[PDB]
Amino acid sequence: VIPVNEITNFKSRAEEFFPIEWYKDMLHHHPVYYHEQTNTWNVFTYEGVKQVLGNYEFFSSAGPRTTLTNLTLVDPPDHRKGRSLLAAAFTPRSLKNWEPRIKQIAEELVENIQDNNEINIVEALAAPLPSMVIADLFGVPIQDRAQFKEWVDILFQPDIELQKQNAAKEYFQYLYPIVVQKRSNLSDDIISDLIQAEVDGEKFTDNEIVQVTMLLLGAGVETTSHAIANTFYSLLYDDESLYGELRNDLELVPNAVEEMLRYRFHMSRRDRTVKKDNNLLGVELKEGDVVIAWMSACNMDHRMFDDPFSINIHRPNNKKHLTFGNGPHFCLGAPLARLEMKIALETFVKKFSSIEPVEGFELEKNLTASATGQSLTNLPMNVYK
Amino acid sequence: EVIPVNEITNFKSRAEEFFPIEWYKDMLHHHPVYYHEQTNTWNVFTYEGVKQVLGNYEFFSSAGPRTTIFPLTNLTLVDPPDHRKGRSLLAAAFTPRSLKNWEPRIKQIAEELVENIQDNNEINIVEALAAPLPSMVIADLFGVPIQDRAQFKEWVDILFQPYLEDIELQKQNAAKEYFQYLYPIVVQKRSNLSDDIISDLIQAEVDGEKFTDNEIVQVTMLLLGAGVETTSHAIANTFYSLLYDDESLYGELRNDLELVPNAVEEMLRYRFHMSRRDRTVKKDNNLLGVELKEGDVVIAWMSACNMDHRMFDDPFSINIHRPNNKKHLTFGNGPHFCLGAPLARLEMKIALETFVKKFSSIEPVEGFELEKNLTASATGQSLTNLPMNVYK
Ligand code: HEM
Ligand code: HEM
Repeated sequence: VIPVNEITNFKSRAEEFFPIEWYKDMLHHHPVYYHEQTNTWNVFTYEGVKQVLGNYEFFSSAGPRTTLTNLTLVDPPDHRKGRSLLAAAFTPRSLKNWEPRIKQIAEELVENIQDNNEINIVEALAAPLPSMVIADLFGVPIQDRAQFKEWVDILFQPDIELQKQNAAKEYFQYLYPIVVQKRSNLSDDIISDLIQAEVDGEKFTDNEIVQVTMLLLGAGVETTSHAIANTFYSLLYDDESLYGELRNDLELVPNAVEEMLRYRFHMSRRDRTVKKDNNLLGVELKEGDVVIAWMSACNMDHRMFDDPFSINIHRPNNKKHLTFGNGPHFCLGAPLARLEMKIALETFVKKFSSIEPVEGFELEKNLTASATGQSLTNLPMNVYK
Repeated sequence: EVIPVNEITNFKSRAEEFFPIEWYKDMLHHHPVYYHEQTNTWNVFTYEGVKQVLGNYEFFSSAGPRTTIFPLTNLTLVDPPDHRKGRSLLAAAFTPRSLKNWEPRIKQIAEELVENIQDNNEINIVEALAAPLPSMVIADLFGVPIQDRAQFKEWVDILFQPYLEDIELQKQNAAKEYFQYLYPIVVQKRSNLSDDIISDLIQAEVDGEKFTDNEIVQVTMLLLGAGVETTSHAIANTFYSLLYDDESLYGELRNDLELVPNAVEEMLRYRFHMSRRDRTVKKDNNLLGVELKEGDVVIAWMSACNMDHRMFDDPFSINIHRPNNKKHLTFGNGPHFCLGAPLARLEMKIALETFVKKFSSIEPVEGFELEKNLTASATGQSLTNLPMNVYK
């Protein structure tokens, strides 16, 4: 495993939460940057990251160093089978029917919020929504969602390591009978979709489906909670006028969501192992070289995004950011995350006329380590009707 | 505002700086264009990149507040919109005619030095040939009277030959004595045009303008600083390579004397370290693969780009038969290309031919330590002495 912390070498939690100064330095002085201590190549330009992520002919996901069942360590010469099987659960049809179910879960969370005093938007919406939503789309029976939610909070929400292997044991032992039941009772959920999915005649087995669900929870529960929490932090400490714009016209939420993914999702970075000699990045890369594509950095590249260090929900090409990746490994749950963010934002802005930060908030005292870097543990705010 | 290049390299021994082959490898492979935060400089190591920086005057200027060194008279800090006048005036002294007439005069000086070397006994080719030859040669082409060359040689040894505090006052006294001595000579030569560099600088005219007596003396001081020490360095490194690199090279040169030009050109590619010139960015561009803004300083490492496998096949090995050895960038590129390049090539060839023609073989000395015989210089580290045994 690659210790990415040595490449950045931050000396504070708040800097890692929004590494805007490091992004500037690396975009300006080290577009392609070899790090001697980790033996890794680091790319920050939009064109460079797009090459690394998309061009599978030269950059492989299968590699010793990392930062039909596991489609994240496989390349297109075999990736299509696992990709197509998993894509059958995320068709435009399923996404269309998930809007009222996700919208309904968000109503309970927003209707529960009353002002009176300061609220914690992380515990009240940012953290519970992805967990409650993914339990719904999995088809977990309603009477077990509490226990399911508890496992997900231990696994993917920030001795601790022994508590996690007991959660993994309980998860696999509980969900395997569920997958067996659903094969004889096809409902309208993801597990039922993974069962009947067929590619090249092959299908998933019961044991393979349980692993796949564990891959989806790890891929779109914490990252979605992070994006929702950062969206509210930006609505509080970045552009003050943005909230009033969203409430004047609710139709601007999709643009606001897409701009939060470009500007306020840190940090985004995936590795690729070089499979063929080339100088496609401006340096001579040999086979076996590890290249880290920094996407949260390339979303600030002025060669692609005009005025990149400012928030602008009217920038016409905000959707071409690389927070969801590029190429064959493009995020399969990207439309779901976009729907979750829009619904959580729409339902919130429709209720409250204005929001205001809290007096004594210190960013450094409310951050914890996470997969992307640093995540808000809580986010106090005052809300008004 | 001079740039301390030592912080970019940050060597931990003199021997590494004398032949930084491992550092070149890392930078060619991992940092082709390398921004250094402590000096705020861009560093280029690729052959194609260095050729852009050195040659493309439209974007890279020699006139710049920051320089890596320390009108019509100093043509090295000026750009083509004005560089042409000083260049042409100085070029009138280095025509193909003068170079042809300098061969017998340089050949005679090398004979004086080689017959003096004497047969058996270990010799120091730095004291015996590498150091004295460029000083004696440049005095001849300057037209310095024969009875005054001894004092002239001493001034050059203090100013441009490496070796507590007395040095800085000893050097400013040498420059003072130099300018006071040479000004009457230039006045005399205006009425006695001979066949030397000072006579050519007198009769030189560009755009109708000419040099004045005070301006010509400045120019001669620029030539001594530009082609006396660097040439001594190249000759000394050639003999070090003949001793510790390719053992078979000396016997090959003696079988066929016509290979000396190839040997000379390969020593300039392989064993001249370190070469580096600065350029200040005059226009926003991405011609090197990075976003360069106006006012940025770019250092073109030429001794490094001579090891670029994209241009020279098998670049880390000595090969005097490589067909493109002459495309190295040790003499620069573009409008500021070294004006004394044919002279330096002639001096190296003549010093090498005259030596191998006399001695059948050379052998290094038992207890030579490279680290104990190096001193600081303009290019990095220079040999103070180099013992060798000569035979036949
Ligand atoms: C803010 C939310 C999200 C972000 C930033 C995000 C980010 C990413 C990125 C960058 C990739 C590509 C990795 C690479 O190219 O190597 C990816 C892949 C993937 N994502 Fe997401 N994701 C999010 C939400 C979700 C959700 C809600 C799901 C729901 C299932 C999901 C499931 C997946 C899967 C299965 C893959 C692997 C697809 C493949 O490798 O072919 N993600 N994600
Ligand atoms: C091994 C021998 C030599 C080497 C490596 C060498 C190297 C160089 C280089 C690289 C430049 C260009 C620097 C730039 O682009 O800014 C230069 C310029 C110059 N050199 Fe040499 N040189 C050598 C010998 C000589 C000799 C023997 C003379 C005799 C007068 C000489 C006189 C000059 C002059 C006048 C310039 C100015 C050219 C201009 O600015 O247009 N050099 N030298």
